[PDB]
Amino acid sequence: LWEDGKVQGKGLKAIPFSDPPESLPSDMVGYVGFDPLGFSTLFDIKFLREAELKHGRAAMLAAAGAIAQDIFTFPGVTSVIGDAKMTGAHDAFLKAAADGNPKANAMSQLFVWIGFFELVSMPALFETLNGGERAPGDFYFDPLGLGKGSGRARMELAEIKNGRLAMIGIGGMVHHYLLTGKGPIGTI
Amino acid sequence: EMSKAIPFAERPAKLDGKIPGDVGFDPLGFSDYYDLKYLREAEIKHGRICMLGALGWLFPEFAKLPQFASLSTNPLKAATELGPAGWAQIFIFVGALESFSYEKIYYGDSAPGDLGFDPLRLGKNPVSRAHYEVAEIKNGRLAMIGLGGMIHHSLLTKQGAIEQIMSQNFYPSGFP
Amino acid sequence: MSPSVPFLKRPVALDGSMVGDVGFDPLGLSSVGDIKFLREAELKHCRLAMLAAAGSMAQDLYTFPGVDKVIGDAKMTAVHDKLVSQGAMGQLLVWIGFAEVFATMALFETLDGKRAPGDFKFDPLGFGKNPEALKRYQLAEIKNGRLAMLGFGGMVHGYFVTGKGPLELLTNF
Amino acid sequence: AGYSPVPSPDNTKETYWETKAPSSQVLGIGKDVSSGNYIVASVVAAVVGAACTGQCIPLTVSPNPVFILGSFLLPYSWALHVAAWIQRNNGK
Ligand code: CLA
Ligand code: KC2
Ligand SMILES: CC1=C(C#C/C(C)=C/C=C/C(C)=C/C=C/C=C(C)/C=C/C=C(\C)C#CC2=C(C)C[C@@H](O)CC2(C)C)C(C)(C)C[C@H](O)C1
Ligand SMILES: CC1=C(C#C/C(C)=C/C=C/C(C)=C/C=C/C=C(C)/C=C/C=C(\C)C#CC2=C(C)C[C@@H](O)CC2(C)C)C(C)(C)C[C@H](O)C1
Ligand SMILES: CC1=C(C#C/C(C)=C/C=C/C(C)=C/C=C/C=C(C)/C=C/C=C(C)/C=C/C2=C(C)CCCC2(C)C)C(C)(C)C[C@H](O)C1
Ligand SMILES: CC1=CCCC(C)(C)[C@H]1/C=C/C(C)=C/C=C/C(C)=C/C=C/C=C(C)/C=C/C=C(C)/C=C/C1=C(C)CCCC1(C)C
Ligand SMILES: CC1=CCCC(C)(C)[C@H]1/C=C/C(C)=C/C=C/C(C)=C/C=C/C=C(C)/C=C/C=C(C)/C=C/C1=C(C)CCCC1(C)C
Repeated sequence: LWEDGKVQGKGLKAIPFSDPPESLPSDMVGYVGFDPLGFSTLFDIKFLREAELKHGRAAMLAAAGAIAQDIFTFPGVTSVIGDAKMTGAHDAFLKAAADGNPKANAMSQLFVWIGFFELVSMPALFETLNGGERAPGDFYFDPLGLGKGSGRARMELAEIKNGRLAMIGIGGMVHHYLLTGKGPIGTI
Repeated sequence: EMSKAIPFAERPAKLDGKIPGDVGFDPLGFSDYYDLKYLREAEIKHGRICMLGALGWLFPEFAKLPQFASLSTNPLKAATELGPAGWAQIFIFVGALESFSYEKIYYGDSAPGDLGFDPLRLGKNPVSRAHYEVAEIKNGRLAMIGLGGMIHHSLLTKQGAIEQIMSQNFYPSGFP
Repeated sequence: MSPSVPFLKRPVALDGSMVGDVGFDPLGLSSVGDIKFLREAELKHCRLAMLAAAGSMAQDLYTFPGVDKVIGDAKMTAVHDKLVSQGAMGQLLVWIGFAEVFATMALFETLDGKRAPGDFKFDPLGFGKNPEALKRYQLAEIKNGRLAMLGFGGMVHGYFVTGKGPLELLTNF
Repeated sequence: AGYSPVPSPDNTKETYWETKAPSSQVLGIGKDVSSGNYIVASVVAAVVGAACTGQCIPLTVSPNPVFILGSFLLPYSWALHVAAWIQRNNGK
């Protein structure tokens, strides 16, 4: 899409009666003119976009993983964490780690590796904030060559929109679990 | 020539009435000696601190965060109860905020009290901006006075402001 | 830039001149200190760790006559602890310390620019007389030494987890 | 005026500064480190040092050497954050 005048950018205004802040860029992908509380004025839009993309990717992964964990579990994980769903699985793995069971260090391994990636990527954020070549979210990770050329603009807008949707959806899932104790599929 | 606040006394030389919140009140002449921009910034910062302090002296008496439900409705007792870790986190947050003030005071020039914080864009209209500047100054002054009174009332009665008002122990029994 | 990490700028210190330089320094540890010192350290670690990995395999496979009596069933760090009391590790330490005093002289020369990092002029068999062969060998040495650092880390930590040497572990798992 | 010249160590530079920040030669081996690198180092050092200090505040008769070593990162973080400032105001 990248419909500069249709789905994002330029006169696009989420709130007709109130104009967007001056700091918010209309060239950024996903710009609907939405920033009523003026967070862009307080904080660098590069930092905010980095945060938005990181959050959207993490939430998309979390929602897909919630659905996948509800529909299927890997061979053997039931032995180690009984029957646990969503954050219950996280707590179960940590409790087994404390109990001393090996095969129960999945969360520790996840933290180690994700933190390694974040620590080695932390410099990228600093370079972006220092006026570097890198765009806020671009990690240059396109091995399959899926998003290149024309697609790029549809791919970035789809990424941002699906990321926001997943941000909402994972919160919904987690709170539904906290209340009902069920999973994504269980609830519906 | 004559001060507005004190009609029988000559207007202070530095206070000509143009700056916000100026009524020519300086009986002891602080403005003659100390830098007027620094004084204005200090006044604004004190007013903001005390506005928040006056609000927070009474808010816990109406509602408390679930984590701090046990803490006393007396703000001083709650301060004693909070504990080193929470106070350290508050101190770090305040120091991070004050780093911007440090930069604006020692390595920058700007309107006194202007740290760029206007997320809701309420200060764009010049007339509303002038009213808001004077209102901020005056509410800060009132909050300074009120919060000093509140701290001393809590020292005396060992209770919150609303609790003191309701129990009507308005009068002291001596030094604590 | 930074061919290795495509989303980071090329490290300032690393210009690609040195063998095995793929512009890999995400944390910017080459900015602090002298790159010659870090290359000397890297080659020391490479050679030591690949000797260590080959030694772990060879100890798992074969053991010299009469060492079984001294070390019992010990493997890896257990062997280290067992033979510190015996005195083998002490003799190794003495001789390696001699070699390392002379390597200290070598490092001081390197920092002055007289010596190329990691070059001790040790080429008895004469491999690497041809410059292209020497360059290939240098790249192979760096790559194998890095792989060996990782391999020895894996072996030691697998022993920690299971108590089994590398190949004995690989046999059964 | 007849005093002998004062010997100083090799590679002794002029570090006197009346600017907003020192010249980044004050940071020695870390003169080329980035301001972002110093910021991340300071934050990580502060967190790790605080954690390792808390793991040792009720000191026992057998404290952990790694925790003792890491507790020294809290003082280290101060220097690092000061350097971050210096390197931010020196252009990097
Ligand atoms: C918003 C301001 C404010 C308010 C509403 C209150 C309210 C209260 N204070 Mg006060 N107080 C304040 C500020 C305030 N204070 C300040 C800034 C301080 C100094 C830090 C104090 C210090 C203080 C103490 C030490 C005590 C109180 C106490 C009290 C309570 C009893 C008051 C009383 O007995 O009055 C009686 C009023 C008087 C005696 C009037 C003063 C006498 C002179 C002669 C009046 C002159 C009038 C003159 C025309 C003024 C203008 C002149 C000028 C223009 C030239 C009451 C809840 C008491 C309390 O809570 O005890 C448990 C108490 O002991 N307050
Ligand atoms: C080829 C070279 C060679 C090497 C590199 C080497 C290294 C080490 C190390 C490493 C640091 C230790 C610690 C060690 C220890 C013992 N060696 Mg040994 N050894 C070698 C050769 C032989 C031979 C020919 C014999 C022998 C022996 C013993 C005994 C005797 C125990 C006992 O009799 O109670 C003990 C304790 C004799 C033996 O008993 O052999 C059956 C014997 O004849 N070794 N040996
Ligand atoms: C900057 C900005 C923003 C903002 C903002 C915010 C959050 C502004 C907040 C302002 C606040 C909280 C002001 C509070 C003032 C309190 C006063 C004057 C209290 C006086 C008490 C007195 C006189 C008393 C007393 C008493 C005493 C002593 C004794 C008692 O016995 C009796 C009594 C109780 C009467 C936002 C975030 C919207 C963004 C926007 O872009 C612009
Ligand atoms: C230079 C020179 C010379 C020389 C020389 C010499 C003596 C050169 C010696 C070179 C050596 C000994 C090189 C060894 C490399 C070892 C590697 C890369 C190991 C990798 C292990 C891995 C990846 C692993 C692993 C594993 C892990 C982690 C898990 C484990 O459960 C098992 C498993 C195996 C799976 C000569 C003598 C020719 C003379 C010349 O004039 C000058
Ligand atoms: C793993 C773990 C845990 C966990 C956890 C997790 C993963 C918790 C995740 C929580 C999340 C993701 C919460 C999201 C809340 C979103 C909200 C309220 C959105 C509101 C949007 C609105 C109002 C939009 C309004 C409007 C706007 C702005 C714009 C347009 C219109 C509209 C959209 C209607 C725990 C906590 C259980 C603990 C456990 O030991 C470990
Ligand atoms: C650090 C510490 C130690 C022990 C106590 C505690 C635990 C609370 C803790 C903290 C203490 C703190 C924060 C204390 C702060 C004290 C404060 C804010 C005191 C405030 C005093 C204010 C006073 C007089 C104001 C007097 C005002 C007067 C005449 C006004 C008169 C006027 C009138 C009536 C007409 C117009 C002219 C003019 C002059 C304006
Ligand atoms: C090996 C050898 C042989 C012959 C001669 C030769 C000189 C070469 C000699 C070499 C010896 C060498 C290199 C020795 C080195 C030893 C060293 C550096 C020892 C250091 C010991 C330091 C220790 C415990 C420090 C412990 C600190 C503690 C609890 C601190 C406590 C605390 C912490 C950590 C946090 C909370 C506050 C509190 C409770 C105060």
